[PDB]
Amino acid sequence: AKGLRQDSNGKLRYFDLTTGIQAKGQFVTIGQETYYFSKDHGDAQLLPMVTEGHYGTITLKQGQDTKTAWVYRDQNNTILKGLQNINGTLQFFDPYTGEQLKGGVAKYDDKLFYFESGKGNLVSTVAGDYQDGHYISQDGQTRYADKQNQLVKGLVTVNGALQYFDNATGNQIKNQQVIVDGKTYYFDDKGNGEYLFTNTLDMSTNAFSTKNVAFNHDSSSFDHTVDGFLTADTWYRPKSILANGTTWRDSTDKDMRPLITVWWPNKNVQVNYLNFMKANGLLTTAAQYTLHSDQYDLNQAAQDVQVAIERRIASEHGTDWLQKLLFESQNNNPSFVKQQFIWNKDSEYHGGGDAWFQGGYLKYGNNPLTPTTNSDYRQPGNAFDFLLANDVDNSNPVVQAENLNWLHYLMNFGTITAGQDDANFDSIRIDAVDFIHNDTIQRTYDYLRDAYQVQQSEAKANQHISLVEAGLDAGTSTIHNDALIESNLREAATLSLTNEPGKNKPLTNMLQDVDGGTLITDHTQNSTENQATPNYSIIHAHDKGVQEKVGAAITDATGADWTNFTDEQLKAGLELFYKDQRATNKKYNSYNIPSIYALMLTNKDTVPRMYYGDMYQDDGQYMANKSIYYDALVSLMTARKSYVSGGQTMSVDNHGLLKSVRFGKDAMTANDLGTSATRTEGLGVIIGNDPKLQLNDSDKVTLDMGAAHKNQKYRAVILTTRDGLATFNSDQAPTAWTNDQGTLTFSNQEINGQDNTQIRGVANPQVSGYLAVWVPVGASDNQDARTAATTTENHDGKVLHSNAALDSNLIYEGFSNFQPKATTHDELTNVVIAKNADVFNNWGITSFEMAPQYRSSGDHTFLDSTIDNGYAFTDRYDLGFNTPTKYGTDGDLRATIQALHHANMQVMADVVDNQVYNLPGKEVVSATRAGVYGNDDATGFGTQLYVTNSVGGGQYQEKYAGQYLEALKAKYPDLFEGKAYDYWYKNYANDGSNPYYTLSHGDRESIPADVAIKQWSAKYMNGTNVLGNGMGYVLKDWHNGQYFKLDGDKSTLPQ
Ligand SMILES: [Ca+2]
Repeated sequence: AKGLRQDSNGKLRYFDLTTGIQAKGQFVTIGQETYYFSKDHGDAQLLPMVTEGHYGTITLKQGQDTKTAWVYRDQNNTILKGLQNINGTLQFFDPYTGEQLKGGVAKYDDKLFYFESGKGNLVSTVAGDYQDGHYISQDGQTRYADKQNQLVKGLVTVNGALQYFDNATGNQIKNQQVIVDGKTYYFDDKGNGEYLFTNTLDMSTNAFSTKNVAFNHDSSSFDHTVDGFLTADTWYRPKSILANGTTWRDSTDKDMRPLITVWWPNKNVQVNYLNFMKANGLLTTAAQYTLHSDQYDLNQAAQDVQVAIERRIASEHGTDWLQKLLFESQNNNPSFVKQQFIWNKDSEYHGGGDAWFQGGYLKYGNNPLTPTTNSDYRQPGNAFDFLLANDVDNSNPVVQAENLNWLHYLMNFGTITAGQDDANFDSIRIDAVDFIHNDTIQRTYDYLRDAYQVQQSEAKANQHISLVEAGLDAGTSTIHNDALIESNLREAATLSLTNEPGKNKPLTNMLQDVDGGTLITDHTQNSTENQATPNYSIIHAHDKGVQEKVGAAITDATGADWTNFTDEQLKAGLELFYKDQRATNKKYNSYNIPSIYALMLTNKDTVPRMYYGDMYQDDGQYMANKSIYYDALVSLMTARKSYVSGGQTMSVDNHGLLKSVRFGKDAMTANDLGTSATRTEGLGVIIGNDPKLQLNDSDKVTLDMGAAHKNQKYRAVILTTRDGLATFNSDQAPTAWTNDQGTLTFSNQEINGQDNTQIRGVANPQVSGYLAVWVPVGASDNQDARTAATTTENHDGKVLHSNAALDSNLIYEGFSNFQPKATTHDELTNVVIAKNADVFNNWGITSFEMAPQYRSSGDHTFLDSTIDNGYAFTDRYDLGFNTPTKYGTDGDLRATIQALHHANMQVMADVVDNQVYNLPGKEVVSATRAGVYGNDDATGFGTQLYVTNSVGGGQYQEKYAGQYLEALKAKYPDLFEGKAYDYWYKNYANDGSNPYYTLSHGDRESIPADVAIKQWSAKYMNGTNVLGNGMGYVLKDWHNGQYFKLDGDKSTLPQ
């Protein structure tokens, strides 16, 4: 007795065709209908299918809260209750409320069944259902005891959640896949369950399936196969073909058929493959195929699909139609492959607190089957690891030799490409310094010590001033002060200034420059030098406090998310953006920008960097549209070049107004007389964040300008007015005197009837509080307040020091993310810069930080590759050859670089060692889900072999990569040897107190010269962003987890 038949007595039962077992207490799908058979003696029960039905939501308050419940309801508003059969799946609804049950259990024929978290289809029999009982901890394990003191074993629901416990011991399984009655479930690090896919039974190779076996294990018989692994998109060559669904004939070498028509990874896929064919008229049948259908029926069904297929192949004398059917998209829907859970992003489990960008990451690992993509290293060696794209493994010796080789290329770009020596870069900027290994950072600085001797003297250090994207947390950097780091000014400004009226904290935070507890510099009484940490102050940058905020206007009146959009949508955004920026009340923009630039450009012990986007607007081309802040900013820069020097003394009086002041070259405190040049130097700033401020007639605000400035005339540089700020670049401006002491006394009245000299609250586009800058009258036409860096020898092993000489420098971040693409050669950014070389030198810019000049991948994966700023690149050696980059060609870059050298500036090469975008070539590697911190994530993806987009490069990487290494090892052999070093390490205190730094120790290995990364591959990467291929993309026998591989002694699936 096997199949559906009725016995001697009344009614009908069911028997497994395969085994012979009677179905009782189970679900089976026999031909058309789906049934349930009873616990009693298996007498059956019909579950009619529901075609046509609304599917919606209602409100129900049971007792506590009004919940909004989901319901099915048929066409006719009758809300369907109890167990129902819907599209050949079984979902369950509460018969009282009508609510859909998904991720839970239900009593049905004194038997508890479970429904998946997702769609809420019936997948398996659950063992026990517990609200009574409690947890226990025994032997360092976790377990669960019933109400009656005894243990629970196996798969049960504990307090509404699904969980599982070892059948022998009762140990709760955690962070592991496990099979229960052929169903694979995943249980998280906490222990809570989730269904994945029902596994097939896998039966004996019969008459028919004999001839669908693979012709041989050679490579020729298979295709679409990365590194010898079978993917879902693999076509194979059978031993024989069923010509026209009739004549079995030996297969020829030109014959191929798709693996997914004969083999499947789980029963889910197989059931969906059949019902898919039913839809597209390759299997005309009144039969219905569910997760409860007999394997025999499903496999027989799979053979009838081939019969019908082979007809259509015979007809069309080819198989391009099928390729199109299974693998390409149909009727604006995902393809058949992608529809499947095991072959899409849904089984990758994207997102999570730790997954900052592109929905998380995939940390590569090692595996016997994949000896090409295996790596001994892949250690992060820094606070963070993964950020974007394909994270490059910088712990690797060959990658460290390649990072030097690229450095040397950039540092000698002119000399290499065009034989032009004045066309080279001088300084660098390490992009994402906390995201790359310290070894290559250490080794990077060593190159700059070896090639330019920056440690020797501050004259040589200052000519090649480099900097990073980090605070004190970049330990390798701060240890010997090899580069500048970002001050806390930006943050400090963000609380006490950049917010709207009423949401601004007091300006006492701006007195000191502290990076979470540790002090960077204290402006209160800054009289000494060579003390503070070499740093750079900013308020905006290409990415910091802009992309966030610009995006804001883009999405409103446009809706496109900030990572991908059309040029039109961008242009429409920026319109509203700049249209808000010029207003008094600013939704998307920041307040008091000039006041903030005033601080940056007057504060001691910092090298401020100007942001292009604050002076010019991106609605127009490069240096095309001036911003509202332009005049204000140009004046302050001009003030700095001529006046700002000497010591600093900043305070906040009782009225709430910052009073920064500088005393001039030589003079370090308010009592110091100083040299004759001091008299016409040093300015005084007054700032305020109360636009509703109104001092009364008795109130007096003062600026003690110092003992050098007794009885001297002082003229305004910047003055707050009703409409904005009255700028002044010359002694032609309102003036005011100091008393016998040396003190500019102001008040709510005008100074000698000079309008706009009085102190008061004001609300206007360029300032929401008060801003006034004052310098001494009688400056020379060619005065300079800047101190020239000594050729003086340094023995203390520091590179950069904070002194007059360094504070004389002024960096310029000369690009934006949201520039439009030029329409002509003249409108391109690197030509414009070359034209306007003197315009920067006049403002007193010393360092000019260009945009990474690398060809963008233009894959619209992330913002950086949407708007093509140059951080998103494949060939990192291509700086605009042949076809231009956003900024220019390689000819235009060399023209720019020389234009800056001729205008006495240094040029910064922005170095991105972290990641690389869009590498077309494919490889198989073991990947596991991870977060920025290079940490394993507890996901149902687990650890799988994944086809990653890791092989690639470009024409110019082939050419240049690795080539200058043997050169370099000759000249500077110390770069290539091993080396011990020290670096700081930020510790976060658990008790909610301030962090603290501790000296850590490091040892970089030696590196090779001979080995060259001509192109990238898996083995030189730490990992890759989630690609969305799927958990089961590299195919494997999910019963036992054996991967398929093509060797002489292959592990073939068609078997
Ligand atoms: Ca990294």
